[PDB]
Amino acid sequence: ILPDSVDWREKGCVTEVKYQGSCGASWAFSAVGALEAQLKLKTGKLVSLSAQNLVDCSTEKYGNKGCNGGFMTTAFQYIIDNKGIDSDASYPYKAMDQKCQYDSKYRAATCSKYTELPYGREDVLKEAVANKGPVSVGVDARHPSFFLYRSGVYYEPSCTQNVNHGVLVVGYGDLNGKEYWLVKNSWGHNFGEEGYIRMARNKGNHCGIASFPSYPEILQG
Ligand SMILES: O=C(CO)N1CCc2c(c(-c3ccc(C(F)(F)F)c(SCCN4CCC(F)CC4)c3)nn2C[C@@H](O)CN2CCCCC2)C1
Repeated sequence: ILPDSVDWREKGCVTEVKYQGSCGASWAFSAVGALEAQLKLKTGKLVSLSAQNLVDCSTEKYGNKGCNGGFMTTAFQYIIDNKGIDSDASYPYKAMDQKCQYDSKYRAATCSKYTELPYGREDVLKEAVANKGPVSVGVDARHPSFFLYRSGVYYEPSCTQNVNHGVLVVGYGDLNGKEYWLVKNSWGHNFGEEGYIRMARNKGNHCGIASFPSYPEILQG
């Protein structure tokens, strides 16, 4: 049995919406966002983590291509391997590819492990969002209705399950019979609902929302 509604913002576990700009780094924002919530849960402090650290440093060895795209899973693996990720304040976002400038002096989080969830299992995604925290996912955002979304529960008939844009599921709910996922985007505050989009839930893995979910953990010790 799971709660009907979850919103991790209400628990102080979600940083401000970021603005990725011309750099295709949504995969990096998806990853730091999920890790930011685990960090808050563990330490009580809400700290933006460095998406730029991932763009510059979680590169070819991790199958990623910086501003040309990447994976949250291998972003997490880089953080594990690196034994750290810097704070965003110490290593801020420039929306461009740069040399890796990681400096452990400003490490703001670690990552013990990450977990991947089954493709298309929206019931499994729901349990993880409720019991673990915000979950990194990909969505199919290659539709003008996505770029032009303003408000409400987003449903795009021509959406597919093949994902191309990283986002953060920070909750879910039901608005008078329309079930939705609460999704943090990285297109700044003027996109959608103060930078968030509520996306149709339990509608056959709509827009691939549960195609590739993953979440990191920071274990005691
Ligand atoms: O959607 C479908 C089919 O339904 N995909 C085909 C299979 C697939 C897809 C994704 C996936 C998940 C999240 C995101 C996003 F959130 F960022 F948006 C994306 S965006 C595409 C990211 N890409 C762009 C070109 C390159 F720069 C490499 C990164 C894709 N993961 N996987 C599974 C594996 O292939 C992952 N791989 C396993 C071996 C080790 C490395 C990771 C896309």
